[PDB]
Amino acid sequence: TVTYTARVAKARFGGFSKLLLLWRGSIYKLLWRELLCFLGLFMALSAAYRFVLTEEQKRYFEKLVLYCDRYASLIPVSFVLGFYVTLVVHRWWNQYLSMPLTDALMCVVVGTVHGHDERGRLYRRTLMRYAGLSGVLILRSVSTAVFKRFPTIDHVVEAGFMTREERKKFENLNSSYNKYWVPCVWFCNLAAQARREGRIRDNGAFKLLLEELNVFRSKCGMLFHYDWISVPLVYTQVVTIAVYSYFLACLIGRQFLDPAQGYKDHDLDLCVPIFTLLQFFFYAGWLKVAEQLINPFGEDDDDFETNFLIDRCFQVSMLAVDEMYDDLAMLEKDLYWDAAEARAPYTAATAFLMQQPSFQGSTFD
Amino acid sequence: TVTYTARVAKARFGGFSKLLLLWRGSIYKLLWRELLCFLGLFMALSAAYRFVLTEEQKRYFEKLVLYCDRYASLIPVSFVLGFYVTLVVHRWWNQYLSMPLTDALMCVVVGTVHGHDERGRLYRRTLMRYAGLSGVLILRSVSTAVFKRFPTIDHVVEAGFMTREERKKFENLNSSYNKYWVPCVWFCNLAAQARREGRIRDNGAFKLLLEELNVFRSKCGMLFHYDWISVPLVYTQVVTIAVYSYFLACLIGRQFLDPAQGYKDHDLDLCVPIFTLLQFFFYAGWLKVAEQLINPFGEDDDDFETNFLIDRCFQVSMLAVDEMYDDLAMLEKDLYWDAAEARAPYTAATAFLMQQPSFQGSTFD
Amino acid sequence: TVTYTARVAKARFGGFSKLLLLWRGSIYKLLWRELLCFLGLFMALSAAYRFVLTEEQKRYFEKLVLYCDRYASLIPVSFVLGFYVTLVVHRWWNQYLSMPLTDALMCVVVGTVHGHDERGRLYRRTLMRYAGLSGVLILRSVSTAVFKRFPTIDHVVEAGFMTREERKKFENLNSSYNKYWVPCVWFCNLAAQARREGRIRDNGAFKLLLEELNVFRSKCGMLFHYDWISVPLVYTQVVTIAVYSYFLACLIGRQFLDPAQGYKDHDLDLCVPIFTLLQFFFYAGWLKVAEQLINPFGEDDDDFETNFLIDRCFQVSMLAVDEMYDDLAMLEKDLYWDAAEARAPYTAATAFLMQQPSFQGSTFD
Amino acid sequence: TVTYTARVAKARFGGFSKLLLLWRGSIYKLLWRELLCFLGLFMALSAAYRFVLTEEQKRYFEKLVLYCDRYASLIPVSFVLGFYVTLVVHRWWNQYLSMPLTDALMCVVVGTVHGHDERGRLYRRTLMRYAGLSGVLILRSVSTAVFKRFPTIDHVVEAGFMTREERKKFENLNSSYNKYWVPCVWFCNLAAQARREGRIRDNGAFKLLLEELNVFRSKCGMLFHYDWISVPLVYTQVVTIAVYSYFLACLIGRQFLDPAQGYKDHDLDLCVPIFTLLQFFFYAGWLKVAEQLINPFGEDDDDFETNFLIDRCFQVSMLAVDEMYDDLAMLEKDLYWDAAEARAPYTAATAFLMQQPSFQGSTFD
Amino acid sequence: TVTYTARVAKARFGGFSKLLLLWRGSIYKLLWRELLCFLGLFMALSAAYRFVLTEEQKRYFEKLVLYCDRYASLIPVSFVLGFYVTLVVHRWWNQYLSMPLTDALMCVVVGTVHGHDERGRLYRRTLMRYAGLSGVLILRSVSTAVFKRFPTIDHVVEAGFMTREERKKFENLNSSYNKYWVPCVWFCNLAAQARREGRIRDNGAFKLLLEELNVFRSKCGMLFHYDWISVPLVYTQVVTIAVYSYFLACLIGRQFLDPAQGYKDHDLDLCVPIFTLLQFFFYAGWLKVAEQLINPFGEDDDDFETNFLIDRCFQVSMLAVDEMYDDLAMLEKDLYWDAAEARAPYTAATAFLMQQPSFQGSTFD
Ligand SMILES: [Cl-]
Repeated sequence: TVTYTARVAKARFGGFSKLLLLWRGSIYKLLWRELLCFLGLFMALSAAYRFVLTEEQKRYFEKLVLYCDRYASLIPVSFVLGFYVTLVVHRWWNQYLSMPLTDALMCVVVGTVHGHDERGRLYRRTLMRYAGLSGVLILRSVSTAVFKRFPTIDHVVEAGFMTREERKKFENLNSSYNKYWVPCVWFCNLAAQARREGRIRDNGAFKLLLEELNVFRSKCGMLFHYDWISVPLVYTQVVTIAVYSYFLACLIGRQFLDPAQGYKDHDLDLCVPIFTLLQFFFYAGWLKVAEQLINPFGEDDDDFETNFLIDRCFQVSMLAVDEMYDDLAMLEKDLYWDAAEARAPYTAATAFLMQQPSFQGSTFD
Repeated sequence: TVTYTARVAKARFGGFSKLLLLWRGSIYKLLWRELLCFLGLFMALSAAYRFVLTEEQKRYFEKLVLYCDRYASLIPVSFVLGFYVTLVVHRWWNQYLSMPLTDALMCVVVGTVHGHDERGRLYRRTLMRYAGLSGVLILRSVSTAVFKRFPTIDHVVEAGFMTREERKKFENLNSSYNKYWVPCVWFCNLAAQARREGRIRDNGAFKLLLEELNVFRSKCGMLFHYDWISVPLVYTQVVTIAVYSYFLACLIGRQFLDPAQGYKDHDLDLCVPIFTLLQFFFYAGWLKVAEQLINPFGEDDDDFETNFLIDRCFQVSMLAVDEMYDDLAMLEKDLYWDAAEARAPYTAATAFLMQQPSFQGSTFD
Repeated sequence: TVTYTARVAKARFGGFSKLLLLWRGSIYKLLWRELLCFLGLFMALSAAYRFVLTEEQKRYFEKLVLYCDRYASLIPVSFVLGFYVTLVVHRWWNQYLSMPLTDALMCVVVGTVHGHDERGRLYRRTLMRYAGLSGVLILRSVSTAVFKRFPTIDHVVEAGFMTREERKKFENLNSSYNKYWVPCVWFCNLAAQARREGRIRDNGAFKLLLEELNVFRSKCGMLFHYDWISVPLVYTQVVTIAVYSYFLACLIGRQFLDPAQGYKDHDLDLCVPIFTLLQFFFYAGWLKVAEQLINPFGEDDDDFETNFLIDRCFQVSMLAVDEMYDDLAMLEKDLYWDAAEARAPYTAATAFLMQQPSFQGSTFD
Repeated sequence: TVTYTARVAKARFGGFSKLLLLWRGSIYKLLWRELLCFLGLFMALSAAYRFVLTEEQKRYFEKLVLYCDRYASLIPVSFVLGFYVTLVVHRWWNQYLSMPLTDALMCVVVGTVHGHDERGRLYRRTLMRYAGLSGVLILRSVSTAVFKRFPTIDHVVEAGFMTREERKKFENLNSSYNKYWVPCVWFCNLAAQARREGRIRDNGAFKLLLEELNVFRSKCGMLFHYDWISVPLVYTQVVTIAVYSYFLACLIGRQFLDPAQGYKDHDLDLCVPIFTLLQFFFYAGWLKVAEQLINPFGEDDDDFETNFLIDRCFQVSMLAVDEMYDDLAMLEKDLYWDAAEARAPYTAATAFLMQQPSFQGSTFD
Repeated sequence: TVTYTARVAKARFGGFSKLLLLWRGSIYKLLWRELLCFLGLFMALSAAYRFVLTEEQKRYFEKLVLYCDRYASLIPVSFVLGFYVTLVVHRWWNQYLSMPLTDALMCVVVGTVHGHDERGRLYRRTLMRYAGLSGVLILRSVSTAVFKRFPTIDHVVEAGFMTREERKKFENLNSSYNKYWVPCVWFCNLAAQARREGRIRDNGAFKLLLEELNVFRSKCGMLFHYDWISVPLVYTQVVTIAVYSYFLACLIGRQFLDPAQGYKDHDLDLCVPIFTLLQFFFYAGWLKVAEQLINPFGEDDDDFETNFLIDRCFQVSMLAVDEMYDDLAMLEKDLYWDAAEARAPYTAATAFLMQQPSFQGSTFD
């Protein structure tokens, strides 16, 4: 993920123009190889028209250039690109929200599974580790970044996500399908055991764990839906054909013709097609937005940081259910306990800006 | 389903252009018959203008060609196609999410229905089989792929989805409407029995089963909504009329006229309409995106694998509620039980890439 | 509802072109009266220019035709139509999903209200009849198809939806507003009675009934929201003005002028405006998509089958809570009870097509 | 609200053209003042060119007219208007759904708060009155229609929404923010009291009241979100600048030039710009769709009937929880109690239309 | 936030034109520096063509101007801007709804945590303060307005959001990730303590607190998702390149050429490009809509008032759970207790407008 949120906090004079100076996660990185190949074909096709062609063939070349320039219909592609890109951005934001996060699970686990003894801590840690084990097992199937970190199940055991004994019970399961769902069934059996043993003091507390685990498992099942069912291949090929056929019309249709011929609209030579190379940055770059977001789980710079999230989830969920289990500060009276209004102060950079009138509704003038 | 997710994990130089080399699930498979019929009508209409017509009729043919070329309004159709296609892709992704999956049901069933004896395993397996029976019964009504596998109810009994005794109770039900809902009522009676017999130890556990069964049944009821109510026929006919009337204007409006006539914009012969056949790949291919997704339950290559899902659901749901019922590994201390931070390692292909600074928020520079 | 789902299960050579041969629920049925009035005004305006006008008035008529042809701006309307139509299709699919269905209610009622005696069957049937009574009472207010079947409340009593005694309690309620909500309050009093009498054995079972009844009532309340608040009238008048003002520009701007005048672009006579009548099928037909879906509850062929749904709901909900109450087949061992994998067979038309490799994720090459 | 739902139930020959005859809630009411000002500036600018200008100044005026006619780019604005209008219609439909309705609350209150005595009726009525008090207090802040009915809190006490004693407790609350949330806290204290006193017989019944009250309060909190955060002002000013700068190009760019000058495209005089005034109805009317829906809570004809809803909610919620508390008709056997199929009849206008085949799925030919 | 909701309550003659007179939160504030730089480059490029260039170089300059005017393709950018802006407005409205609000939490806390003694008030106030502590801790990471008010954790302790003892337990937590989640774990331990001590009298009351806390925490977790994952940088650079390359074509392509040259479309001088500067207000202003909403948490005038919300939330949540705990007015009979219809009156400005017929449905003529 390339975060530039702090760069556009204000809307100043260099608002969005300053981000064109950025290289990491940018369009120039994604386009410069196709950009030199587009210009290299243009300069070769121009240099042929200046030296190697004859006077008969040049007049034939001139009529071909005016033919292709008519079929450079840039208007239509700007709809197929926009609808398709919006479809790709919609699946990409929804792939991010289906990332297996255990924050909802850990707040239930610390509040409902009980016990300061060695069995109380083991119930809670194993419950959070089973959630995180499924999260590794769904991310190693959809993320090549996660998969290069856990290429085998032995790596998952080495990482401590699975124990050697659990792997014996894992690999002796007879199923030909992906078994990321297996620690979720292990989760429901550990929660059913602790309810029977009274570590879960309540039946409603037990229902909450199974409610929030299925939310977790449906997020893992949603990442399998996106990985299996991509944007349909025909709609990807239809969008790519229209963009690349528009730049075949520009490769011929924008060639600089001989001024001594007196052609309409064709009498000026820039020797470099500046506005065609800028239109190339537009349309090939607009399509490269979809090529970058269609598989957001790789190793490139703007991709999701799945491995960092896995570390953040295992660290926080152990910390919350072991070190933070029933470790509260003593109940003290707050600083506005005996106050009419509870009003926290402002700093000197925020006092002189926030004397504004409080909104009460639009009918109170 | 044609999965090409692994082909676009990186955004390299051959980003989307490599998918134009793909044949299975592609646009060339969907279009090549209409493409040769479009070119065959163009070559016949051109060859008439070169040999069989007279000099009087050719001048009449020339004015007809410039007439039709004015009415080739490609701009407008690129809106009717985009809005209609987005409408078809929206119904198609939502048809996929309404697929009857039993993963939420099996995690509740293994955690709440109890008993290692022969009656405990029968309660749980019959509960998951009733869910899967409705799933076969809704998919044989909407999927010709599923229906060719289960053409009769005898096939469903042969497949073991229904028992002979249940079919007696099934076929003696007096109803003229589709009875896919029937094992869901059978489900609520089996769950009410096991709550009365104490296999379901809790009232909140009983409510969770009925909560998650109605989620399952509403997904089956959603697949009946899409099968009954398609994209409206008038809006399908309006989109198809505009695309096919645009290519009647191209069939005449793009004919290669006699250069010795000196017509404006009509003096060059390619003998094959290259940019009109590429525009045909655009607009007939953009419409063929909607024709492929309007009924995603058939046997074609990019359709949903409904039969594979039925096998995956019956196998996993038996495995989870029979072999995995109360079969836990022993509670062991984890590898980070006595660690301050729980930090799993990286492989050598992921260590040198993930030394990046951790995000703390955009206000912490 | 005109269902053509089975016609487009494959994407073959006659993909969408075969639906242009369809008459019921089609665009030709919705347009042919306006189409002959458009052509009849064109043929009258042409025949005036050929016989009744003089040579002075024809030259004045010619300049008016080139004036209107400039203002035939077909591009802009293709946005106002697409956004407005998408807005109408969005409300129309959401009007369908708010149809009062009792499937969620009947699965709770058979699982929670108990008793094989005469009082047990009466509790359950009256609970499902009160849900269906509200459903008739909301559909007779929004559907002229349902209203022509139940023009009075006497018809609802005759249909058995309301008893004569309930109508006494119904019509003596002092309220000036629509009372479709009244059997929902009758529902919550019947469920509160059976919980007090112990027919509902559980407090969590009681909460589930009131949870799923408010879902039902909110769907009935959603159909009152759409019936009261249509697409806003100004946005309907703005879209209709733009389409009809475009075809006033075509009625004059596409007239066939005298070839002996030598006008640019105006020298060819087809005597029938083929591409203008096809553009009329486009734009008047695209607007007729919205006119057909703006009130989907009538009697026309593509409208929702509300009356059929009412019969389907009353039949299934009586069958589920009376004949299917606690009528289970005996718990038998299934055909894969002693199997490692539970694998149902394929037919001969599905065996040779589904030997495909199972998807495990996109990172497992 | 101007309801025209009954006018478009069929799609007949005068489908949408009949709504152009409508005046109340229409575009002609919203535009006719700006329309005469547009035409009055056009007729003044034309009459200057015919009489007061000289022959030198007219030739200067002619070149200015052809300059502005080039910059009348109607295409681009039709995107800024469509996206912005769709954004305004999306917020407007969601402002309607956040209207404080008590139907979900009253069905829970009649089913869970108990008691036929004077204290039982007071618990239930005060619970529904506290919900309705917040609904008045949120609507008087966002609706000038509601605010002109309740300009002070004394008016709310006079209306009986608040008692004099509650207003003492209301106005002695020390808070500078809008206190519409205050009867919702009063609600949770009344429900907690009746659970302690046993009027609420169940803990699950108590949780349902607090569940459905927060749904009610979040709808009131959503109406404060829309009232505070409108469509952003810069995006409103960008859309308005583009529409009004297009009609400055039409005010000059469509002037009728002297025919004796022989200008291209400028030789015909209609003395009234018919197609420019129709384009004005298009673009100023399309923008007036957003100006009418951006604040839907006023007193104009197509605005929401908030005051009528407040009366409908207070009347129905008293009727349901006082007159309809435990007032059921006796449990009778229904008319299809001893029937195999329960089939209600059709009237003569619905019998001959609904002999259609029942849908069983698209795979059953 | 610049609220102009009260200015557009009616749709009068100065409907949206009056908002072009507004300065605070407007487009003129966001654009006037780029607008003078665009005009300053235009006036310098014009003044070079009038004085410093020679007659040879001016003829070369003239052909460059007609070259760039062809590539001023304003149509295509109006799609890339609309789709991208709609994407930015969609994330911006969803960033607002994820603001940490404690209204749902405080209604549960006052209804479920019990006790008038000093320990009862401390349980409730500390529960609402822990929710508000996370809300400060998530807003200081994403809002530079909130962060300038709380630059350190000492400021949070000084503000009374954290106690000195809690900060000891806060800063000794071993985690490298942002710890805004920490008082949510503190919340679940305080609620689990009060359930064990019987201040929470019910198990269902305990489940409701943990249900509504995870809703609160997921809103805080959603604000971290938007802050980390912005609009992708390539799609921001593609939109900015297209807008700025269009105005490089206008900077040259709209220059006023010498009239004595007789160029087509280039013979008129306004000495100020009025319609190009208005198109600049359109396209640079349409892009400045996205630059203002892409980071809505700053200090600019139309940004969200996060600091005001923090004060509003801490004040209301203390008031509701301390001063308003079990402080009800006595149960009185209401003003319509003995009335058939409960009908509140109208004022004189609302009586003469609301005699309209009550809607009963669209089928009741
Ligand atoms: Cl619950």
